[PDB]
Formats: sequence, structure tokens, C-alpha cells
Amino acid sequence: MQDTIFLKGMRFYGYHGALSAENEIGQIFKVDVTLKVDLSEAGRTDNVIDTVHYGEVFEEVKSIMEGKAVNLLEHLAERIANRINSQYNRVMETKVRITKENPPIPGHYDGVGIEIVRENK
Amino acid sequence: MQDTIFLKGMRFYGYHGALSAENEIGQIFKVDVTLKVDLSEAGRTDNVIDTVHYGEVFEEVKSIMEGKAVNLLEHLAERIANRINSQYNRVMETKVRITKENPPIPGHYDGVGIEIVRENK
Amino acid sequence: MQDTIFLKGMRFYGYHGALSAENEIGQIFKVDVTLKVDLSEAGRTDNVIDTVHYGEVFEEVKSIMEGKAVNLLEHLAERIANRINSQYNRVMETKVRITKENPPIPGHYDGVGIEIVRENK
Amino acid sequence: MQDTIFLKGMRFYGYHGALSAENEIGQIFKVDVTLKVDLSEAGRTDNVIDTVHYGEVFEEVKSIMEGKAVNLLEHLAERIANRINSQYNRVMETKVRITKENPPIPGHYDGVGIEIVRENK
Amino acid sequence: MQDTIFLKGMRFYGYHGALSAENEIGQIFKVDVTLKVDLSEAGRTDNVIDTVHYGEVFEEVKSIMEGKAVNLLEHLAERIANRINSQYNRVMETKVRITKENPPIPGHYDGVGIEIVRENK
Amino acid sequence: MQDTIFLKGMRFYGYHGALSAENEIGQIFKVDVTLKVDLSEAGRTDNVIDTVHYGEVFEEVKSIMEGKAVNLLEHLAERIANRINSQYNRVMETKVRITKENPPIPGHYDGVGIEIVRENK
Amino acid sequence: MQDTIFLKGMRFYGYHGALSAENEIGQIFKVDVTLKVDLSEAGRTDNVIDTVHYGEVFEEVKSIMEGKAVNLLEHLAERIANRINSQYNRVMETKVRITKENPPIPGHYDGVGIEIVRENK
Amino acid sequence: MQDTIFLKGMRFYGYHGALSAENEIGQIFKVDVTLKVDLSEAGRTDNVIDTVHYGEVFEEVKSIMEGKAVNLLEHLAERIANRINSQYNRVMETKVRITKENPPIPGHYDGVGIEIVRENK
Ligand SMILES: CCOC(=O)c1cnc(N)nc1O
Ligand SMILES: CCOC(=O)c1cnc(N)nc1O
Ligand SMILES: CCOC(=O)c1cnc(N)nc1O
Ligand SMILES: CCOC(=O)c1cnc(N)nc1O
Ligand SMILES: CCOC(=O)c1cnc(N)nc1O
Ligand SMILES: CCOC(=O)c1cnc(N)nc1O
Ligand SMILES: CCOC(=O)c1cnc(N)nc1O
Ligand SMILES: CCOC(=O)c1cnc(N)nc1O
Repeated sequence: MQDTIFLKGMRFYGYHGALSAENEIGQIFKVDVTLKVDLSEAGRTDNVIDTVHYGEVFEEVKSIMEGKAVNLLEHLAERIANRINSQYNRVMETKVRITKENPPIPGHYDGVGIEIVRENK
Repeated sequence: MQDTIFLKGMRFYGYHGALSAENEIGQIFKVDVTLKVDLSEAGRTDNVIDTVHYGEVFEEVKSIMEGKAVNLLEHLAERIANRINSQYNRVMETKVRITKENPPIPGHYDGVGIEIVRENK
Repeated sequence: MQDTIFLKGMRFYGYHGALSAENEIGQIFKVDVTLKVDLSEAGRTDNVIDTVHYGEVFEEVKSIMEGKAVNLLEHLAERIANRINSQYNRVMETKVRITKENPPIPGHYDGVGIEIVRENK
Repeated sequence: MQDTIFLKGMRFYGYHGALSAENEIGQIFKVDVTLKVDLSEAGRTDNVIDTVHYGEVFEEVKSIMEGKAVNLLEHLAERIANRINSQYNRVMETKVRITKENPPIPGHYDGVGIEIVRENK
Repeated sequence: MQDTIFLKGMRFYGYHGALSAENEIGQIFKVDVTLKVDLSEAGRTDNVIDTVHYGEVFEEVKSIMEGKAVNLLEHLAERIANRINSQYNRVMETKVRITKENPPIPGHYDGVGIEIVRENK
Repeated sequence: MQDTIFLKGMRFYGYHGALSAENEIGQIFKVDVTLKVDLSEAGRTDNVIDTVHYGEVFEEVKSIMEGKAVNLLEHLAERIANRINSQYNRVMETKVRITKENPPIPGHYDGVGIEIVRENK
Repeated sequence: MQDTIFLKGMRFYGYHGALSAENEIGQIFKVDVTLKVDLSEAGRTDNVIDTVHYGEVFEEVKSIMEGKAVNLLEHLAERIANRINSQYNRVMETKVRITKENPPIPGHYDGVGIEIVRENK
Repeated sequence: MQDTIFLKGMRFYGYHGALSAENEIGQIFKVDVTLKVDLSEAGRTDNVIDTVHYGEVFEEVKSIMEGKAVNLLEHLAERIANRINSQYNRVMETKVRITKENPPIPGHYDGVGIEIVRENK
């Protein structure tokens, strides 16, 4: 099964970061979410009740990104991946990629980040 | 076999959407189509009759995207995937990705959408 | 083995095309080439003689793209893939993607094209 | 395991190159690094000590890119891949892609380069 | 007075062109329209009746761009500039820029075109 | 005097619009602000007290963009221009450009909008 | 009179440059040409004979850019500006901007260059 | 006289900023420099000695951007504008634009900054 629902380039301004000054000033976090969900039924029925609504998924990402400040991007992605899977049974697997295009790193780069893939148990 | 014919960034203005106001105002839908087709013969013969003409494929996508308003992107992709496979035997598999870069979701994101992969039976 | 040498976004102005007017006016063709080549030796020795020089590969693509006008993109890719493999033994496999970002198709799209993968026998 | 930490679009100005004039004038080198690292622990603990800090990884890439001039991009990638793996046990595999968007090649292209994948033994 | 209403990056697929083959195959035309209109009243009243509605202006551009095939971009811009001014008194001046990003010119360029500025008499 | 302080590409999600459905669903509004302010003193003294702090200016734009829903972009720009000038004496003139890159207009365009220039009396 | 005909983002690979190694290896030169030409007649008549054909202008730029190697960008622009004006009476003024997005300068920048404006005497 | 020499998109990582944490972590500063310089002589002679070499100008910007940390962007631009004019007589006027695409401002914007124009006395 290779069907997916996606949310790309989601951006939030938070204060997460392993550096004290990071959490003090904050920055923009770019988030990419890809869910593994069978869309044949919804494709045939045309009923949003037979799929996973993205608007709702965006709410879950937002609430986590713009919530309490944590240290690692790994923790935010793990909280997002765990939150989506717990709420949606149709999501067989969740993949979260978070990017800090402007971290406290003296250099020239397009961005840094992490990406995790979490199956729905 | 890893050969493919593709149509990327196709854009249509339609009125599909699970919200009444969506179908009232409409928006731009971005569509990506990738077909699994062996191109050795056409590669050797140079005869467009030995491959699948994209211009025609674009017609099938257009007619569906700019046709009656449905509810889900899943339904549009399913109608496109089913329509291409029914018409072309050389297409061993069809993959449709539809993106709503500007849905009724209060946030900042590059876009949301779905992607399905349908084999040709 | 997942090492590769690549040439991306190569652009040539040619007159290939299944339409008579296409070959009359011409257009820009964008080409992407990816070769499967083991780079450990060259990585250790630092000797360009232990790898496949891209400058030369670009010559082979250019000569084919800016050569006689054929009909299908499939034929150009097949001529490129066959030409690279015949000349380089270190290339275990060749992948050619050609894009016509502006074909004779009345619509809005980022481009259309094909992609082939040819192993080196 | 599909988790990864990444550094994209890193750019350095060096004098590497198989041509004498290349090393004389120099140019910009774009580098992409992707590490295979399990992030569950760090995802649960939120402790940067349970993951691989990118800032440090960027230091290793920088020191190599802006260090002595070598001949091949293959040598730089091999030195980077070998250096990251030797220092971090949590990195199960390292992938380095280096791009010369402006080499001594008379043509129009977005760039040329190589990419290697090195497992951590 | 430096207030303006604008429509940028409007794109239409037409068959205009000084070459017979151009009008046969067609291409995409990008259009930029900038109108000189005092927006204080509308800025104070908030009444769309005190300004020039862009949706309507887009209709006038569309009808002309996707209408009969002419020869010069100069003629299309002149027809657009003359049509907007005749219909709207609040438009003190009209500026039309049309771009053919892909004309029958064997070369590499971002595009070619013209731009005219027509006062409303 | 040609000195300026600027805020470019500011984006807010609001519900302004001359159409009932517009205000119901909302959309993203892109805002560009350019202030005419002499920066010699601040350039010599290095004292943020001798210039106009952008962070504060962004607050004024935000509060207006994400405030009550009005009808015209002209009204939002007029409220922004009037609000900045009233608060800052050093701003000799304010210029506001607002863009609706995705309005209720069935077509292909990069965006539509307005731009006003208001001197500080 | 504010009418203009333009050629943007023209790119040529040449060997011009004040450094010996520059002329040895070469690089891409980006050229922007803007001509001041009254387009009312051509706008009314629709006769390409009443305007300045860009295809021809592109030929003049190309022949100069891809011709003998000079030292300064100033010399190339001066040769282009002088060549266009000498050939076309309808061009009341010529403006040439040349950019070296990748010169022999150790740093990070989008590009460097010059721009000249030459009236037609 | 409308001739100019330019340096666009220059980027440096510094620690300037009115906030203590800003100077602690640092960020990327984008700089645009435009000099008013007559290029006819250099255009005729082709002698780099008859113009202002950009490589040198880039050195002056770099040394200032990557030098001691100041508070305001206004101070950096004023130091750059004053430094260029003092060293080059042919520069009749200097214009410096500095952008902080990622300041300590909780929002979504492409960037903020200032721009000054300083004549050479
Ligand atoms: C300096 C702040 O660093 C981080 O937040 C961080 C570093 N490395 C990794 N892997 N994750 C992080 O969140
Ligand atoms: C509010 C409209 O929503 C949709 O159209 C929609 C939502 N979720 C999914 N998965 N598909 C849709 O088409
Ligand atoms: C109208 C010209 O069409 C083509 O050249 C063409 C169409 N389809 C495919 N698959 N390849 C082509 O080259
Ligand atoms: C002319 C310089 O060429 C190179 O540096 C080079 C060429 N080919 C490959 N595969 N690697 C290189 O580094
Ligand atoms: C070959 C087609 O050319 C044109 O259409 C054309 C050329 N030059 C100018 N100035 N305008 C045109 O429309
Ligand atoms: C359909 C909504 O239209 C508008 O909001 C609108 C139209 N025209 C102008 N000039 N301004 C607007 O805000
Ligand atoms: C090192 C090569 O430099 C140049 O070619 C050059 C430098 N400065 C100016 N103003 N023009 C040039 O062409
Ligand atoms: C919070 C840091 O702010 C600044 O550095 C700053 C603010 N406003 C202006 N006009 N210039 C600055 O440098």
C-alpha cells in the first residue's frame, strides 16, 4: 500500500532548543508530515468520514509545535508521531520531519533537522 | 522496470471540497501524474505509437479536474487513476498526487494533499 | 552499492518532437543523468582516472541533445543511456530523465517528460 | 530503522579540483549529509546526549571542506563519511552528496556532483 | 499619487505570434497589470464600490489574451490597456507587461517581452 | 532622503474579503511595509532609540491583519499606514502593499493586490 | 515615454575576466537588456515591422557574449549597448546589466556585476 | 548618470543585534551594495584600473560584517557606506541594504531590514 496524505512546509514559531538563548529568542520550525493511509474506500465513497482529515491533523501538529518548549527536535517529532497514531486507526504509519533552517550554527546551509518514521501499533 | 512518463505541476481551478464554501469559491489544484510504462520499444523505434502520449493523458486529467465538483481529493485521484489505466494497456501502474496548496486551514504551510498508486489490472 | 555521479538540470535547445511545427521552432530540453558507479577507489586514491569524469559525460549528452532531430524523448534518452554505458565500464547502470517544460500542450503544468533506467551489460 | 538527522545545502568555498586553474580560483561546494541514527531514546528522553548533535557534525564537514585542496569530490566525501562514522557510534550509516553547481564545463546545467553512502563498521 | 491595484503573473495559453508555427502550436503568455488608482476613499469607506475590482479586471485581460490570435505582444498590451481605461474612470493610468518566457528563439534566457504605460484620457 | 526600514513578505491568515464566503473560510494575506526614516543618527550613535524598531512595527501590522474582518485590502492598508504614522514621528512616509495570492478569482496568476503610500503629516 | 522591450536572464558561457585563470576556465554570464522604444504604432498596426524584433536583438547579444574574450564586464556591456543603438533607430536608449553570479571571489553572494544605460544618439 | 556596479545577496554570519541573546547566538546577515560609478572609460579602455573592482569592495563589506558586534543594522550600513566612499573616488554614491531574514520577531515574514543611500563627498 503506497497511498498517503500529506502536510508539507508547515511552519511554526517556537522556543524549543538545547541552548538557553534559543528558547529565549525562538525561531521558525518547518514541519513535514506524511501518513500511510489506505484511500480506496474514501476514493470510491467520496466520504471524508472514510479518510483522515488533514485540517484536524494540522491542529495536532500546531498544538505540539506551539506548545511548551522542549529541548530536542526528536522529542517534538516523537510527540507528534505518537499523537497522530493514537488518534487515528486508519494511519498505519506516521513520518515526521522537522527542520531548523536557522539554528545557532555559524555557517551557510539551507537547514538542519531530523526525520522519524513511526508505525501505528 | 523503472521507466516512467510524467506530468508535473499540472494546475486546475476547480470547486471540489468537503466545505460548502470551498465549492462556492473554488481554488487551484496542483496535480502530479506518474505512469509506469516500458519505453524500450518506443526508445528503439522512435514511434509515438509505441508509447503513451502525454498530451492525451493531460486531457484525461483536465476533463476530470475541471469537471463536476466532488468532495474528496481521494475521489478525484481515484477517478484519474482509474481513467488512465482503463484507456492505456501499456501503463502498468498509475500514481496520482493532488495538492491543495491553499485549503480552508488557518495556518502557514506549503500545501496539503494526498497521493495514491493504482496498478493496471 | 549506492554511489552515484550526477548531472542535473542540463538544458539544450533542440528541434525534436512528434509535431512538425515542434521540429520547426524547437524548444528547451532539460536533462537529468544519474550513473551508478562505485567511488571507493577514487575516494581513496583521489585519482580522476579511477572514476568517470562528468565533463566527458556532459559532452556525450550535449552531442546527442544538440544533434539530429528525432521524434521521441524516449529515443533521445535511449541514445544517451546506450552511449554512456558503451563508453564507460565503471557505470553499472544509467538513468536518463528528459523534460519538456513547454510542449505543444494547451495547459498549465511545470513540465512533462520521461525517465528510463538502463543497466550496463 | 528509517530515522535520520540531516544537514542540507551546506556551502563552502574551496579550491579542490582536477584542473590546476580550479584550485587556483576556487568555487562554492554545496554539501548534503544524511545520517542513519535511531532517535527513539532521544525522542523519549529529550536528552541531546542520546543523539548526534548536528552543530558538531557541521564542524567536521567544514574542517574538511575548508581544509587542504584535494582533487576529487569523491575524496572529500570519503573523508567526510569516514570522519563522521569514526566519531559517532550512533550513526549506523553516513551519506554524503557534494555538488559543484559551477564547474569548468562549458554548458548550462544546475550542477554536477557525486553521492556516496558509507555504513558505519 | 502613488496608489496602485495590481495583477501579477497572470498566465494564459494563446496562439499569438509573428511566426506561423507559433500561432499553430501556441504557448504560455505571462501578463502583469498595474493600475494607477486613488484608494483613499475606498480605504476610508471600505466600499468596493469606491475602487476598481480586480476580479473584473482579470476578466478583461483573460478575454483578450484567450481571444483571437494577433501578431504582436504590443497589440495585445495595447488592446488590454485601451480596454481597462475605457471601462474605468478611476484608473488614471494603465501599465501592461507581457512576457513570452519561451519564444521561438534558440537560446537560454528567462524570457522576453514588452511593457507599455498608457494614461487614461 | 532615501533611507528606509522594511518588513517584507509578512503573512497573516485573516477573513477579510468582499465575498461572504471569503470571510467564512479566510486565506493568507502577504504584507510589505516600507517606511521613510532618516537613519544617519542611529547609524552614527548605534542607538535603537534613534530609529524605529521593526519588531514593534510588526506588532502594529499583525494586530491589524489578525484583527476584525473588513471588506477591502484598501481598508487594511489604510489602517496600517495610519497606525504607523500616528505612533512614529521619525517615519516621514509609510507605504503598504497587501497581496492576496489566492483570491476568489478563477484563473492562474501569482497574486493580486493593492499598494498605498501615505505621508506622515 | 515608458514603453520597453526586454530580454531577461540571458545566459552565455564565455571566457571574459580580469584574471588569467578566469579566461582559461570560463563561466556563465547572465545578461539583462532593456530598450526604450515607442510601441504605440506597432501596438496599433500589429506589424512587427513597426517595432524592434527581440530575436534579432538576442543575436547581437549572443555574438558579443560568445565572441572574443575581453577583460571587463564594462567592455561587454558597452559593446552590446553600442551595437544595438547603431542598428536600431527606434531604440531611444539601451540599458545593459551583466552579472557574474560566480566570480573568483571567496565568499557567499548571489552575484556581482555592472549595469550601464546608453542613450541612442 | 545611471551606471552601477553591484554586489547582491552577500551573506555573513555575525553577532550584531540589539538583544543580548542575539549577539550570543548570531545569525545570517544578507547585504546588497550598489555603487554609482561612471563606466564609460572602463567600458572603452577595458582596463580594470579605470573602474572599481568588486572583489575589493567585497573585502570591505566582509571585514565590517564579520568584525566587532554592533547593535544596529544602521551602524553596519553606515560603516560600510562610509568605508567604500573614503576608499574610492570614482564611487559618486553608495547604497547599502542589510536584511535580517530571521530576527527575534515571533512571526512569518521573508525578512526585515534597512537601506541607506550615502553620496560620496
Ligand atoms: C543547540 C541546539 O541543538 C539542538 O536543539 C539539537 C542538536 N542536535 C540534534 N540532533 N537535535 C537537536 O534538537
Ligand atoms: C475542508 C475540506 O476538506 C477536504 O476536502 C479533505 C480533507 N481531508 C482529506 N483527507 N481529503 C479532503 O479532500
Ligand atoms: C507532440 C509531440 O509529442 C511528443 O514528442 C511525445 C509525446 N508523448 C511521449 N510519450 N513522448 C513524446 O516525445
Ligand atoms: C575538471 C575537474 O574535474 C573534477 O574535479 C572531477 C571530475 N569528475 C569526477 N567524477 N569527479 C571530479 O572531482
Ligand atoms: C517570432 C515572433 O516574434 C514576435 O511575436 C515579436 C517579436 N518582436 C517583438 N518586439 N514583438 C513580438 O510580438
Ligand atoms: C471578492 C473580494 O474582492 C475584494 O476583496 C477586493 C476586490 N477589489 C479590490 N480593489 N479590493 C478588494 O479588497
Ligand atoms: C577578477 C576579474 O575581475 C573582473 O573581471 C572585474 C572586476 N571589477 C569590475 N568592476 N569589473 C570586472 O570585469
Ligand atoms: C531586537 C534587535 O533589534 C535590532 O537589532 C534592530 C531593530 N530595529 C532597527 N530599526 N534596527 C535594528 O538593528
